[PDB]
Amino acid sequence: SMHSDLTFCEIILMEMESHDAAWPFLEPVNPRLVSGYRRIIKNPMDFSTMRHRLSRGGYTSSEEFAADALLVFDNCQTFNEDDSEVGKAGHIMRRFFESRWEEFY
Ligand SMILES: CC(=O)c1c(C)[nH]c(-c2csc(N3CCNCC3)n2)c1C1CCCC1
Ligand SMILES: CC(=O)c1c(C)[nH]c(-c2csc(N3CCNCC3)n2)c1C1CCCC1
Repeated sequence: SMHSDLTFCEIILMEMESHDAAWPFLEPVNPRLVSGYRRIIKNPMDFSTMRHRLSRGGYTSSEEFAADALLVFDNCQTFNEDDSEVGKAGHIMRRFFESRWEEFY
């Protein structure tokens, strides 16, 4: 299970999931809603997957957690146009994450 030293990451993830721009990223990108995603995106990532990995002890370090968060946003800017709703959401959430992270780093 998660080590207590990573509780600040747990909270950051919780706060990201509650964000108004979080809706595209709560669950894995859904093939029922869009085609060709995993054709392009080699390592999908989403907040639910991160939440379970963190809670079960699958992140040894905060940097691995941060790498998966940045992966959510990097995938988003890879697949989506910047002026699409999901693309704009990704830019918002990246700013939110980096501002939360810099309180600690
Ligand atoms: C391709 C992509 O990068 C997406 C991300 C990170 N997210 C969502 C997305 C859009 S709508 C939504 N959801 C609300 C309903 N319940 C399931 C989740 N996710 C997408 C696409 C799926 C449809 C078109 C955009
Ligand atoms: C329900 C669903 O599977 C969706 C798909 C295929 N696409 C969008 C989608 C793309 S953009 C957008 N919104 C802009 C206008 N009003 C607020 C929400 N919803 C959704 C929902 C997720 C919550 C909102 C609808």
